Formats: sequence, C-alpha cells, structure tokens
Amino acid sequence: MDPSSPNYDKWEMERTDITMKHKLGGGQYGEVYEGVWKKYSLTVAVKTLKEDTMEVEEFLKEAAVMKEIKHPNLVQLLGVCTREPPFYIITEFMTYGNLLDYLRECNRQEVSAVVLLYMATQISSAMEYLEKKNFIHRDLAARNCLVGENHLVKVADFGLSRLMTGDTYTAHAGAKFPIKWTAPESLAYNKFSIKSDVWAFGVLLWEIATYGMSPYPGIDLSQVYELLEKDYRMERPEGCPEKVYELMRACWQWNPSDRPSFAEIHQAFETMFQ
Ligand SMILES: Cc1ccc(NC(=O)c2ccc(CN3CCN(C)CC3)cc2)cc1Nc1nccc(-c2cccnc2)n1
Ligand SMILES: [Cl-]
Ligand SMILES: [Cl-]
Ligand SMILES: [Cl-]
Ligand SMILES: [Cl-]
Repeated sequence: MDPSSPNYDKWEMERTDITMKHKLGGGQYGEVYEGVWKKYSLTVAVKTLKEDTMEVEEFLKEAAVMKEIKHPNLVQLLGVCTREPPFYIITEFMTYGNLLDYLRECNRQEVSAVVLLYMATQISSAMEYLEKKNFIHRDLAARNCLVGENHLVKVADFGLSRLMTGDTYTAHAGAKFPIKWTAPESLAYNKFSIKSDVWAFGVLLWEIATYGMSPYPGIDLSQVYELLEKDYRMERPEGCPEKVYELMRACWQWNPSDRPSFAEIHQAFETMFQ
C-alpha cells in the first residue's frame, strides 16, 4: 500500500495479483485454495474467510501472529489481504502436501531411517524457535506439517479442529481436541504450554517412526488418560532406534517440568543425524 500512510503494512498485497483456483486438497484444509502469484509465476496457498463469518477476529489474529515468525522450517507467510473482504492469507505451497499422508504414501526405500531422523530434526528446530519466542503451537501433529522438495519439512497450523471429520478431534466444552496428542495436564486442567507441545512432539515422533500409523491403536479415547496415569506409554515402533525412543519417553513424562525443552531435543537430534 502507501509507504507514507499511517496504516502501512508491508504484508498487505494486491488481491488482483493472485490467480485463484480450486480448493486445496479436495477440501481437507477447508477454505484454502491453490493460487498463482502472477508476478512471479509462483503457485501459492491462499486461506480465505467464508461468506462473512463471525471469525474475522480470529482470522486477523492468525495473520498478525504469522507476521511475527520466520524460520526455515515454519510455513512461510508471503502476504495478506485483510484490508477489505474477502480476507486472504497467502503462504508458500509445499509440493508434497501434509506429512501424515506423505509418510503413508512414500517410497520407503527413499524415505529411509536417516530421512525420518532428518524430518524429526527439522521439526524440533522449528519448535525450538517457537519456544525461544515464547509461542505455543497447541496442535502439533504430522497432519499439521508440510513436505517440500528434498524432504524439506515445515511446521504449520491449519486449524483442523472443526475441519477433521474423523475421530482425531473430539468434543469438549464447545471445542475439539486431539485426545491422543494431548498432554495429561491439558486434558485434566486445560493447561497448555510449550511442555504440552513437547508431549505432542513425542507422539509426532511415533507417527514418523511408524510411517504414519494412528496413535494408541485400538485403545478407545475415554481410557487413554487413566492408562497414561497408570504409566502406560506406546511401545517402541519396529525399527525405531533406541535413542529416538528414549527421546519419545522423555517427552511423555507425566510431569511437564520433567520433559526436555525443544532446545535439548533439537541438540540431541543434531548429534544423532550426524
Ligand atoms: C494459506 C495458509 C494460511 C495460514 C497458515 N497458518 C499456519 O500454518 C500457522 C503456523 C503457525 C502459527 C503459530 N500459532 C501460535 C499460537 N498457537 C496457539 C497457534 C499457532 C500460526 C499459523 C498456513 C497456510 N498454508 C496452508 N494452509 C493449508 C494447506 C496448505 C498446503 C497444503 C498442501 C501443499 N501446500 C500447502 N498450506
Ligand atoms: Cl515496513
Ligand atoms: Cl495436502
Ligand atoms: Cl502463543
Ligand atoms: Cl516445495
């Protein structure tokens, strides 16, 4: 917009510059469309807001939040169109889609053990950065990660709460939570911190080591807490290095203060990967 204007925002861009297309992922992400940033012949993802919905306040808050973060392993904000409806939030488009489906559909000969370790290392790096900035993710899981070229992985947040139609998210006082990725303190006291993100990261590592399997297979949601309290934890996935599993259990300590920090988790992975 206008550089001299009192309301100048470098991120605001021209709605006309983007060629809007079909909805991304057959609708799995919601009101997110594939687009073409003409000026650069660049394919992008454009999240928008339904036909004037009572969520503008939340939408704009997301946009503001994204303008505050930047890291090679966090989906990159490219611009916004929150001056006049329909509101837009544009980020890069990741060629191979979300990590969950990527892991389930990949060439396992290509996506070997070293590659899995590499993917977990990139994710821990992004979280280490959010930790540093005192930000909290709240919904860390393979489904919220994107895969680019050369196994580049980036953490995102698609606000899947009401989008998912499966048993991943379950109701709780007008809100939905992915019970199998939620820390005990979060299920019991609605307390979310970077430590509950670390617990969720533990589950994510499990998803990665199993090439995308569902957590606590077979166990019904209503008994998960009790079991975690009884000190039950997921077994070491087949082929999962001892060191990585050791990391998993540390993330699953009942007491959050006893869980390693992402700084420690990442430092550990670097050592390993090398
Ligand atoms: C178009 C868009 C708009 C917004 C976002 N937002 C985020 O990804 C995100 C990540 C981290 C935070 C940080 N925030 C801190 C506070 N806590 C509570 C929540 C998280 C916020 C938003 C992503 C996108 N990108 C996006 N969205 C859906 C699908 C895809 C997609 C799908 C397939 C291939 N390529 C891209 N890409
Ligand atoms: Cl500026
Ligand atoms: Cl996807
Ligand atoms: Cl936050
Ligand atoms: Cl890409």
